[PDB]
Amino acid sequence: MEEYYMKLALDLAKQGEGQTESNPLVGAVVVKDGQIVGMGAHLKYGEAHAEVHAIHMAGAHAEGADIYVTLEPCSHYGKTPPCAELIINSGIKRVFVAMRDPNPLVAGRGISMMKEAGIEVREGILADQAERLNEKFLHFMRTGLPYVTLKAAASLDGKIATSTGDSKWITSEAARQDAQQYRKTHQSILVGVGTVKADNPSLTCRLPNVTKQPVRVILDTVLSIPEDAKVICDQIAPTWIFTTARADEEKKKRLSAFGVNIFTLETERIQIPDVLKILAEEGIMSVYVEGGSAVHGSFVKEGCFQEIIFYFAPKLIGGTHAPSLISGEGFQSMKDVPLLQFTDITQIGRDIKLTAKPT
Amino acid sequence: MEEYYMKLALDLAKQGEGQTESNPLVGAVVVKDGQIVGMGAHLKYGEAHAEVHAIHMAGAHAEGADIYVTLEPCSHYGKTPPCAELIINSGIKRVFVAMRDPNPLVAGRGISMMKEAGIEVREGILADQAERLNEKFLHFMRTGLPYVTLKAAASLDGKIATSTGDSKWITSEAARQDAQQYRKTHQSILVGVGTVKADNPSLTCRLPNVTKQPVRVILDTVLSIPEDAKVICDQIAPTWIFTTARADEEKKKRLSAFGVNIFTLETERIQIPDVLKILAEEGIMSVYVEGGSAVHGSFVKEGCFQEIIFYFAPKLIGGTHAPSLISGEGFQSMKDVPLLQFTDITQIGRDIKLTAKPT
Amino acid sequence: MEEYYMKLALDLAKQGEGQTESNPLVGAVVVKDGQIVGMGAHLKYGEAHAEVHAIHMAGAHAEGADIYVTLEPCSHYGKTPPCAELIINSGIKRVFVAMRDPNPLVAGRGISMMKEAGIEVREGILADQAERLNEKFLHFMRTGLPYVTLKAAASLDGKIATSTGDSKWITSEAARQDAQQYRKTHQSILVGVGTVKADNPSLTCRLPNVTKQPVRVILDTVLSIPEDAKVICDQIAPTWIFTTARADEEKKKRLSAFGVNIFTLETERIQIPDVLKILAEEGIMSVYVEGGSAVHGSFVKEGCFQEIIFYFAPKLIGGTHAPSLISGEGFQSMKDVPLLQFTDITQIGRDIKLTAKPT
Amino acid sequence: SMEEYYMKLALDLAKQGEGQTESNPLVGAVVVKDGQIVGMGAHLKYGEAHAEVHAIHMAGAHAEGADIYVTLEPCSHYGKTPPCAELIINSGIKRVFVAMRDPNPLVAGRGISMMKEAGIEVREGILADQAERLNEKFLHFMRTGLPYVTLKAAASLDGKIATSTGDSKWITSEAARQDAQQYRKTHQSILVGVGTVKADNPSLTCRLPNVTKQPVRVILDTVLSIPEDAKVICDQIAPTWIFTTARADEEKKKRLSAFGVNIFTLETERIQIPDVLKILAEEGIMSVYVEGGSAVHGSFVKEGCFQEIIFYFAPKLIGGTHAPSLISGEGFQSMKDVPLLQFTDITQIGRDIKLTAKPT
Ligand SMILES: [Zn+2]
Ligand SMILES: [Zn+2]
Ligand SMILES: [Zn+2]
Ligand SMILES: [Zn+2]
Repeated sequence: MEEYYMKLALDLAKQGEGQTESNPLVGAVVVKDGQIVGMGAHLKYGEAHAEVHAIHMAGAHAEGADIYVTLEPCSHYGKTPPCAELIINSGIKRVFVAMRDPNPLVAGRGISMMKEAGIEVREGILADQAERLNEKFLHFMRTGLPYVTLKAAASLDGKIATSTGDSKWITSEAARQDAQQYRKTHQSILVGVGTVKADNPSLTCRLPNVTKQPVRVILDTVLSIPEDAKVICDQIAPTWIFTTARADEEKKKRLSAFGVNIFTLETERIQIPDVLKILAEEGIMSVYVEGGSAVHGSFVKEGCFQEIIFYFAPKLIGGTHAPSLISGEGFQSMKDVPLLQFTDITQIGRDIKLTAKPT
Repeated sequence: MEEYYMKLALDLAKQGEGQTESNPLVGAVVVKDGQIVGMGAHLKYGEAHAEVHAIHMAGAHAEGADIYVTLEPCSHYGKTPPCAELIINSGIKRVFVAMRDPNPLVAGRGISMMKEAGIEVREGILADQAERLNEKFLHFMRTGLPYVTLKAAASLDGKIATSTGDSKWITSEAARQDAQQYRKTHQSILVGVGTVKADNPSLTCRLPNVTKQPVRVILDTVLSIPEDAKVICDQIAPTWIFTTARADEEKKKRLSAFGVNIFTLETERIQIPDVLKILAEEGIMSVYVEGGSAVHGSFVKEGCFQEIIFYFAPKLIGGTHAPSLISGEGFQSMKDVPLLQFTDITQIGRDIKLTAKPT
Repeated sequence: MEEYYMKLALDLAKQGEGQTESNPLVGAVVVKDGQIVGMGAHLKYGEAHAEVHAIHMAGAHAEGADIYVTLEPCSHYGKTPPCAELIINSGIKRVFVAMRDPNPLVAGRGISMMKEAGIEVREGILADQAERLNEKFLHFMRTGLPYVTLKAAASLDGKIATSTGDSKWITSEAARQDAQQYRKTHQSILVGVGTVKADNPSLTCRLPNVTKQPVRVILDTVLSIPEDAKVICDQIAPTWIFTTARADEEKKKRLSAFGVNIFTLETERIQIPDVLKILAEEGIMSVYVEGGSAVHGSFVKEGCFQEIIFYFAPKLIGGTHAPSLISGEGFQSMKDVPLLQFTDITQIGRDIKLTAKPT
Repeated sequence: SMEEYYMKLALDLAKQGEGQTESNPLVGAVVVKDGQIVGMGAHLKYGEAHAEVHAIHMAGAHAEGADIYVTLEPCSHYGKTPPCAELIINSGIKRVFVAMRDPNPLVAGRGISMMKEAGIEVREGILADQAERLNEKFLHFMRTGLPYVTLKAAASLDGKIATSTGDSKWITSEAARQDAQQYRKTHQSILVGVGTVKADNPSLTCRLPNVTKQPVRVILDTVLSIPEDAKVICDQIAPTWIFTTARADEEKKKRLSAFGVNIFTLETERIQIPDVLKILAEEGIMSVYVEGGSAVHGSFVKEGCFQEIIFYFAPKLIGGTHAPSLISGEGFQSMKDVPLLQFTDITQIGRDIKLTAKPT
């Protein structure tokens, strides 16, 4: 029954998905005498928290009630009093919290704050789900780096194109539509300039109700990207580029005029660790990296990914010179190759989608 | 009811799986006045036929009864009256054959012999399930070529080793064992010399009572196979090598005196269709190809395979110069890449096993 | 998409489940620029409607937004502005109504108030689920008659006690426990006096979640009820008795003193249809009929029931003279017995619970 | 797991005899040598070879040093040919896997001892539950000297068999009627009171596609009220036994027996069910499908003579005091004396729900 309410809490949180920007999804339910008197979710960025909505709806009923929150109630004093304080003042006598704040400086602070007012606090109810709920945000807050998903499509023998660079019909429309879901769950989409030169993709989210568009991140060492590429001309989504000092100043000017934001790194080669750090500083908590065997090569090599999703088509492309899924340096001994764990196997249309994660 | 009995015949037939050597599995059910009176199956190589068991069991009831057979009764008047005849001298009024004999030469001789004696023969019953029953054997008879299965193990990104050649266990123990099952359902095992010198394998069917070791076939362009390797020596299983005219006469003679059957090809490179033709001449109905990125490439480019089985580990190897699954020429244009069809997906331990087939 | 939003409103609606008692369950979700900005449900009797909670949570985002509502917004003027008014006063652009207010008069009057304000009203979105959400309330408003549920317990052979009146162990504590639930989802509990004179029940919901005891209705033609019965003295809940002119005058007086409500029908025998009409006029929207095989017999003969619930135990009583499930007259010819339809057949403990509905 | 696999096969082979073995139990057997199946057999015909004989013959010399799986204990008695336990010993079989022992407590384990005496390893219990399921009725009769009894009836949701005027026209569906006909095939007899014979004058014959040797028709009488008019009498379609008593007209007793109709006479004015079943259990009958008469069903119930209850409920309410109920007659006066049963199955058929229950 404690789970029944916490589950309601989790379902409520889900209604805010993609309306909170970088803020976590949170659900709150106020139960008084066995009756649901208030429900809340965090629906808009920089706007009221779930507890604020749930408490207000509860009105006088908050007095003596219990409240279930999927994430520890904030405890810092900003423009308005913190939710833990809001709870204290409303008269709630018991609080059920799924999980603690991910920040080490904050964790337990709200909890203790409320206990210190008489309120009884039980923790852990449906933690796993509370976890999956804000998985990207959670990882971002705990490490300070965006959650990275690498994705690629290949033939059954591991090729992403023939020896002539032909990749027409390697993935079915069904697989492409299924992959399109990640363009909605990540804040940015990333590829190397090679993908732009070969495929000239828009890299946009074209799903049903596609409101916001993710930031398009291109890795372009020498700034050799075609000035007429969709990513530079369609204005559909923000476009950011990472180059080095070898980039041409006049070209940067022309592109900035197109609204492209350019980040010039101080190294001679682009370091994925550098770009991930700069994206986090910009508030990008997630990256859908979908292209360039070499780009995928660096992320793997550096160990900078949390999820790897490969789509395999029932086809065999020959190839000594056909390009494989992951290129670059790679690991030399089977003893140094990290072990992943298949997290999922799904058939989409005639293709098979395999998803795996580290450790 | 019609299909019911034939289904029983089929279930009986399967009980002979792996015990009949090169002979086909067959089931027979005698039904009299609406009651099952006889049942039979081919259980052992060179022994009684399904019809022979069923007729005996049914004894006196055999007269005026129906008989359901999964495969057209034998016709040759060899050193014992054939089953078609045995069905006849027994008083059986009606025969239900599921399919005709695969040998385009005899196909129908049985049906006719019987019909040309008063017997009512009706074919087609569950012919579909009967095709499944003897898949490999039927392909052999229908095409005159051995049924081929390609098998390989690889990382999730399609490498069969690191850029160092380190094959040091990509796939898990559990996956190798599942793979062993095939050395048991194929009359031969094939690999290029490359595999011989790198693993000096036994290529033996090291599972329970095999009661027969498969032929070990090796593709050796120049006959550079080491004369100390297990396949040459160890006298455990027959070992056939295919080579070209670059082979040394004395090496060819030497190894021949050790029981090694050497076949010489008058072409510059070994041509897969030729190797498959010669093997069918020698009576080999199926071959399990498991070694060589290049050998697998030849079978794929030539379209010479009936089944492909890939085991993917939860690992990423990387490196542009790491050997991929299928090497060699391969297809240059995606419009020429044949569409296959996933047939099965089974997780084996921490590894995934994908199996697929043509058209 | 409207589907999704209307579904959300339904799930939010359920959350009020048995907490609004008389009031129906309504869910409200306000959408602005493809984003959910408001969610509401009717949570307590006499309190804020669903639309109110939703609109308040939406705040300024309500302007030019859409809103989904499981039930036509009220137009009730007086103690507060009707929700139909709050909707336009908030600047809502379009409203989606799942179904209209079943109250004959009020039907369409809410849609109109809004339509004449410029609001584009669209209806019928998921009218199916929204129909089952308030099954009893709907029926009561559409027909003017309380929703009726008949409930009984019996042995597998259909007897309700032995031929000596013993019914000590018919159904299990679990069935009797599952039965209790219905004592809370109905505004009233109805029984003949036979039940009171036989068992002298309290007819109260014992379940630890009550805060509003249902009306205890006793059909007592000649007013023979034991004056000292719990139903008259315990005064834990309202007790309404239906009699006729054959009731002793002084006795009715002594009973009313205890605060019991006595209705004197004008017919010489109690007519179910009349009792139901009167119960409706008094506000009672639903009645749970537990006792009297004869009372059940009358409800069934008149066709005055929306649902039938029988608990069957794995026992056989037998007995020509043992009492059956349905007493009274009964139908003379099979051609005249109405056909019901099984709606649910779930096992409760060692017993089987069968539920059926008319036509 | 491999062992269970072979016993599974043995059980599936046994089912192929489901058709005609008459009173003989259904048995299966498979012989395996060095990991290969070499012999399969089942009891296919009443009076003919046992599953073991078939399997052992089929195995030939492979029997030597082999294993054999049998769903039932190999017979050990001496008749016209040697018993299977003997055949197994003589063929050189090394070990036997027996699902369950023989039913007849007078024969139970005798075969096991014989083989064990010859040094054959006997492992028991593999898939015993299923073997139990396989010959459940036979298994009951052998173990109780009594016929397996199934009671079946159809009624309204409120447990009525007809309205207060006797009309029972559209009581249960055609599907349920159809599903009810199946049982006339798994039972050797169909029991019904004279009340029924005169009521609808039924054939009580099995129509399901494929039926050999029709089931014995048993009528529970008293005053030999059965109208010579038709059906079970001058409808020579199968046996029609009749249990009667004293007040049985002397003239007609033979006037009927003149066809092929049997006529048992009991020394009581009350046809006592337990007596009837014992007679049947004597005449080789092993199962009875009682379907007619609420009083008839009541008799069996009070007496506690049933292993299965199958009631069909139609979504209808007939109501009415005086409307006939499912089970009539004596019955139990105290609830403490009502046997607790157990529901074993809830199947929906057409618009009707079919409930089956079994004792404790
Ligand atoms: Zn907060
Ligand atoms: Zn043959
Ligand atoms: Zn309202
Ligand atoms: Zn025997």
